[PDB]
Order: sequence, then structure tokens, then C-alpha cells
Amino acid sequence: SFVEMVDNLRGKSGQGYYVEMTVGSPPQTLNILVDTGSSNFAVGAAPHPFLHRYYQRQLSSTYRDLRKGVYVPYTQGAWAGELGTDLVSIPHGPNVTVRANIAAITESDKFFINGSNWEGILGLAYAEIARPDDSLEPFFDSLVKQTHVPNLFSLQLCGAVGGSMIIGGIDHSLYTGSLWYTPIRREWYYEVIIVRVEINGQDLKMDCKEYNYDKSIVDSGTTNLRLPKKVFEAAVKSIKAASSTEKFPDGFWLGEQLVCWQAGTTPWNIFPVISLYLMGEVTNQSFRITILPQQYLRPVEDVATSQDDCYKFAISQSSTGTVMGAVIMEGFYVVFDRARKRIGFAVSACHVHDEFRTAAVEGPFVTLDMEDCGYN
Ligand SMILES: C[C@@]1(N)Cc2cccc(c2)/C=C\C(c2ccccc2)=N\C(=O)c2cc(cc(-c3ccccc3C#N)c2)COC1=O
Repeated sequence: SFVEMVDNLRGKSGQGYYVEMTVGSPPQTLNILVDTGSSNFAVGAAPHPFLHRYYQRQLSSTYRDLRKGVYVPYTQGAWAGELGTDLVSIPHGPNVTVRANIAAITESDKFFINGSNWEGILGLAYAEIARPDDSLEPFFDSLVKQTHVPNLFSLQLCGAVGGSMIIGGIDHSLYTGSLWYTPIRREWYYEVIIVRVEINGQDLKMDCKEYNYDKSIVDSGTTNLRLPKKVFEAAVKSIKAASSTEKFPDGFWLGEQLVCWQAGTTPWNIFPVISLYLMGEVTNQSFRITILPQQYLRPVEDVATSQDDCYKFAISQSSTGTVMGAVIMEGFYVVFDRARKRIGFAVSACHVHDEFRTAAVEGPFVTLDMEDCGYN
């Protein structure tokens, strides 16, 4: 029944998944980045070199200036704008219209991406991390309070881009196998708990507290699988050992160097699979999501339809905890079940795989003392 929401996401390889959103009156449709790592709805509202279009508040009769500024600094980039509210709809999303808070971005630094084709960002996380503070109600909260749309959305990000953002439910055609759920530990970022990490079936053997030191979150707006320094180092040592058939320069594993292969010759088979075990919904029960090199090895903006496929190792370090970005999400259909405070994972019907291996979601496994893996 959610068919009209299927394939409502677009994007350029490595630049961000976006959905169309129509704001104001008369209608002003813009391409908006789907971001589960933040909670502010904001759109470019002034000309910018990297922006094809922008929000023109003076042309919207329903726009209400809140007479207050807002500044938002992200892990990457930042912007400044004016707060206000206007009518908002998602053409290929739920059949409703709501009055939501909207930040009109007038200035920014290293936020927008040249050629990405998106002009704003939809922060889908909770109010706790919204700017200026948690009193600025996020878009999804307004949606649920003003309409009968169920408190849940799901994301199918298809990498090389496109995908689907199903709002108010789950579309069975977007995944195979069963959906496995992990609890949302706290409602601020979409925080989860990783209890075990394996490289080609081999346990990384680190104290699970290190996997979530600070926190572990799911962010559709982050490209890589980012890991805490100590975890990153151990993971890389293990991945290098498992892919010893061919040697690569140190810089490759640091994302400083790229390696290209003749079209259709990338030796996926020499790279290991990576499994992250997440806390399940029942005591001492966990499940695992497994990604292939096709997920963690990202394609880089082609030179011009050349006979060379260049890739970048998309697993990198973080000083603010684990971030399960696009590298993780592209292999699965992810359900953000806000209503039941849980996130579900299932094999995506569009994840890129080969004839030898496939991304997977498997369970259940017995894992004790999972509660002690979270940071307080
Ligand atoms: C909350 C927010 N998600 C906001 C945000 C900030 C800056 C840019 C974007 C979004 C645009 C979309 C984009 C994507 C997303 C999926 C697919 C393709 C591109 N992401 C990036 O480009 C991006 C985003 C972030 C860190 C690095 C980043 C920085 C340094 C080292 C490694 C990195 C990675 N990964 C790169 C931190 O993300 C955020 O703060």
C-alpha cells in the first residue's frame, strides 16, 4: 500500500540521499538531504555557488518569521540562518501537510556539496540534539503530533543513487528475510549498542565498551562506517591480514589513497566481510549484520566514463563514537521504529552483492552482559 513512496530518494554517488519537500504557499519544492544524525529541518534560502535553487521566504504567504537566529555546527561543516515556520509537504511521502519549524540558511561553511543536487537537510533525530535547543520541535515530531501518521519511518538506501523513505510504515518489497530489531538506547541521536565485531568470522576480541565508547549511532547523513580510534586500528589490522593476497599502501586504509581497477575486475573476493553484532530485544539475545567489501569500498566520482573503477576505503576513525553511516545502511532496509523505541535491519532488495557472497542479517545469538557494553 506504500507503493507511491517507493523510489522517492535520489542522489549522486557519495554525495547524499535526498527527498523532495514542498514548502510555503504557493509551492516551493526543494531537494532535501535525509539525515538521521541531526534534528533540524533547514534549507538554503539565499543564492550559493553550489545551489541550483533555494527557499524564497518573501514569496511564501504562509511563512512566519520567528525573529530568532540559529547556528548549527556539524561533525562536518556548519551553517547560520533564521528560524521560522511554514507549511511543509512531501509529494512522494505521506499524504499530509504540516506546519513545521524551518531554518532558512543564509550562510554556510563546508556544508553544501558541489554537484550533490540537494539544497537543504531534514534532521530526523530527536529534539534533545536540536539547535538552538530542545524546544525547537523537529519535523518528524510535528508530523506525528499534527497527523495520524504512525510514529515510524524506514530507509532503503541503494548505493552505486536512489532508494526509498517509507513514512508511516514498512514496505515488504524493499527487503528479504526477517527484520531484526535492536533497542534505541536513548532518544537523542538514534543510539544503539554494538556487542561484538568480527572480520571474516574472526572476533576482534576487544572489550565491547570500546565499540560504543562515547556512543554508537545510525546516521544516514554520514558516508562511512566511523569507528573509535582504538577500534579502527584493530579493525584495520585484521582487515589487512584477511586481504593479504594483495598489498595496499598504508594511506589506502587511512582514506588518503585510492586504488583503481580495470572496469569489472575489482577482486571483491580478496576482501573480508565485516559483522557487527547488535543488542537484541530479548535478554542475552543478539543478531548480526554483515557487510561486504562492495559496501565499505566506495566508488569515487568517475573521471569521464573511463575504463577504471577507483575506490576509497570507507571505514575511518572517529573521536565522537561509532557512526554507522551509508556504508552500513546501503546493505539493508533500516526501520526507525520510534513508536517502539527500536531500529530494525533486514537484507535490502537493492544491496550490491556478487554471486559468491551477500550482505546478511542473522540471528539469534547468545551474548551475555550486553548491558555493560554501553557508556554512561
Ligand atoms: C549530522 C551530519 N550527518 C550532517 C552532514 C554534514 C556534512 C555533510 C552532509 C551531512 C552531507 C551528506 C553526506 C553523505 C551522506 C551519505 C552518503 C554520501 C554523502 N555526508 C558527508 O559527506 C559527511 C558527513 C559527516 C562526516 C563526514 C566525514 C568527515 C571527516 C572524515 C570522514 C567522514 C566520513 N564519513 C562526511 C558528518 O555528518 C554530519 O555531521
